[PDB]
Amino acid sequence: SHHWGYGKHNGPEHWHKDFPIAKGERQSPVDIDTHTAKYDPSLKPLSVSYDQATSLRILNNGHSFQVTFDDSQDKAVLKGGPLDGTYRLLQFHFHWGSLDGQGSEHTVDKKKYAAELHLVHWNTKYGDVDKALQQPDGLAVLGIFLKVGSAKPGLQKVVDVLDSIKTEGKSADFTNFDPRGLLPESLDYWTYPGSLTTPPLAEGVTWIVLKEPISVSSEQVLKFRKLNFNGEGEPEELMVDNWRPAQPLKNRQIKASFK
Ligand SMILES: CCOC(=O)c1cnc2c(NC(=S)NCc3ccc(S(N)(=O)=O)cc3)cnn2c1C
Ligand SMILES: [Zn+2]
Repeated sequence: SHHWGYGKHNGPEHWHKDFPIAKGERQSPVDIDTHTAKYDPSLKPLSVSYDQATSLRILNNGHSFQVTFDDSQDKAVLKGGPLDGTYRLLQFHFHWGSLDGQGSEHTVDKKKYAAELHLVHWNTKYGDVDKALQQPDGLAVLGIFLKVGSAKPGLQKVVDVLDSIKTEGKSADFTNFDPRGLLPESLDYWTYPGSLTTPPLAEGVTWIVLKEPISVSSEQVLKFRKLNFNGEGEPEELMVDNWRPAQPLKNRQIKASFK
C-alpha cells in the first residue's frame, strides 16, 4: 500500500503535501470546454500502431488495475498528432466511478463519463521511462472515455481476469492481449500539455484525449467495481471513484484535431 489514495483523509485534496507539484501550472486532468478548444489545422494525423503489441501481466496496484507491455523495442507505438518522434506503449489502466455518472478524469463541457482508459507511452529519445518521467515532453497518454451501453468485446478478456487480481499486489499472466480492441472508430482528439494524474503528478505528459467514447456494458463496469484498494486480509474497501477531479487550466490552450 502507498499513503496516498482517493479517500477523505488521503485523497486528491491531500496530495499536494507530499507532492507540491499538485498545485502546479500544468496539472491533469482538466475540463475540455469544446467551445474554447480551437481546431489546429497544423496537427499531423495521429498514428496508433499497436499490431505488434506484446502484453505481459495484469496487476492490481492498489489504485487501479494495469496491463503491462514489453517496451524493450518499437512494438506498440504512438506517433504523429502533436508528438515529435516515437512514443512506446508501457501500460494501460482505468479510472472509474461508483455510479455510471462519474468515473472519468477528463470531462467534456463538465460531463463526466463512467470511466476513462489511459494508454501510457514514453518518448524513446530519453531511452527509458524513468528518464522520460523527468522531461516536459517525456510521456504521451492516450485517453479514451467509456460510456455504459453495448458491451466492448475487446474488453471482455480483461473483465474475465479481474477476479484473479481482486486485492492490491495480485498479478496474473496477461499475454497476447490486443489493445487495438479498446479503440473507437475515430481518432479525432483534443490535446494539451499536462501531468500524470497520480503521484508523482509529474508535468511531462502530452495528453491526447479521443472525442469518441467506447461503449462498455453495465456488466463489464460492474466487474471493475468489485476490485479492492486494500491488500488481501485488510478491511474490504471497494476500488471505486479512483479518479482525480479536473484541475485549473491556467495558462493552457486545448487544441482540437477536428472542426
Ligand atoms: C525501464 C522500464 O520501466 C518499467 O518497467 C516500468 C516503469 N513504470 C511502470 C508503470 N507505471 C507508470 S509509467 N506510472 C506513472 C504514471 C503514468 C501515467 C499516469 S496517468 N493516470 O495516465 O496520468 C499516472 C502515472 C507501469 N509499468 N511500468 C513499468 C513496466
Ligand atoms: Zn490514469
